[PDB]
Amino acid sequence: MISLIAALAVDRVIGMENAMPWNLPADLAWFKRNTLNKPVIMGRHTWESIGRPLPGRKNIILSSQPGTDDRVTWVKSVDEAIAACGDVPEIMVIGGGRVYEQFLPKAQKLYLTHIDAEVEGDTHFPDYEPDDWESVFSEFHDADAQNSHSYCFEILERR
Ligand SMILES: NC(=O)c1ccc[n+]([C@@H]2O[C@H](COP(=O)([O-])OP(=O)(O)OC[C@H]3O[C@@H](n4cnc5c(N)ncnc54)[C@H](OP(=O)(O)O)[C@@H]3O)[C@@H](O)[C@H]2O)c1
Ligand SMILES: Nc1nc(=O)c2nc(CNc3ccc(C(=O)N[C@@H](CCC(=O)O)C(=O)O)cc3)cnc2[nH]1
Ligand SMILES: [Mn+2]
Ligand SMILES: [Mn+2]
Ligand SMILES: [Mn+2]
Repeated sequence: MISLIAALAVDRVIGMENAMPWNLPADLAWFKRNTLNKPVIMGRHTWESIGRPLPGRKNIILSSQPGTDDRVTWVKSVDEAIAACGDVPEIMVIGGGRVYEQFLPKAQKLYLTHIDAEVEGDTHFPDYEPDDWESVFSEFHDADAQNSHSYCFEILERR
C-alpha cells in the first residue's frame, strides 16, 4: 500500500524556494509518528531541503543522476523506488510536488495537514479529485503558544 503525507497551506501551497517557511512542531510530531519504522520516498529537491537522513526510516531518494550519499538509497524510477521498499505494509511518499504528482494515482491513503496560513509559494500539492476519497479521520487544533496557526489533521482513503 502506498500513502502520501503532506502539509498544505492555503491554496495547496507546500513550499517556497525549496523550503517550508512555517514552523508547526505539532505537525512535525504527527509526521514522525506516521512515518517511523516505514520506508519514505522523496525527490531529490526534498532531500536537499531536509538536509540529512530521517532516522528510524529507510530513506529512498528519486533522482535521474547517481547518488551522492550512501547513508540513503538512490533510485532512478518510480517502479525502482517501490521495489526498493521491499514487502512492507505501507510505503510513505513524502514529496515534493513532482513526486506527489507521480504517486497520487497509485496511492490508497492520504495523510494531510491543512494549515490555516497564507503562504506565497512555488510548489503545490496535486489537484486531486475529491469524489475519489473518503475522510476517515479528522482532528482540528487551534493555535497555541507552540503552534502559531490552527491546523487540521485528516486521513483520506481512496473509495
Ligand atoms: N509541505 C510539505 O508537505 C512538503 C513535503 C515535501 C516537500 N515539500 C516542499 O516541496 C518542494 C520540493 O518539491 P519539488 O516538486 O521541487 O521537488 P521534488 O519532487 O522533491 O524533487 C524532484 C526531483 O526528484 C527527482 N525525480 C522525481 N521524479 C523522478 C523520477 N520518476 N525518476 C527520477 N527522478 C525523479 C528529480 O531529481 P533530478 O533532478 O536529480 O533527476 C526531480 O528534479 C520544497 O519547497 C519542499 O520544501 C513540502
Ligand atoms: N504533515 C507533514 N508535515 C511536514 O512538515 C512534512 N514535511 C515533509 C518534508 N520535509 C520535512 C522536513 C523536516 C522533517 C523533520 O525534521 N522530521 C523529524 C521531526 C520529529 C519531530 O519533530 O518530533 C522526524 O524525525 O520526522 C521531516 C520532513 C513531508 N511531509 C510532511 N508532512
Ligand atoms: Mn521502468
Ligand atoms: Mn514483493
Ligand atoms: Mn494563520
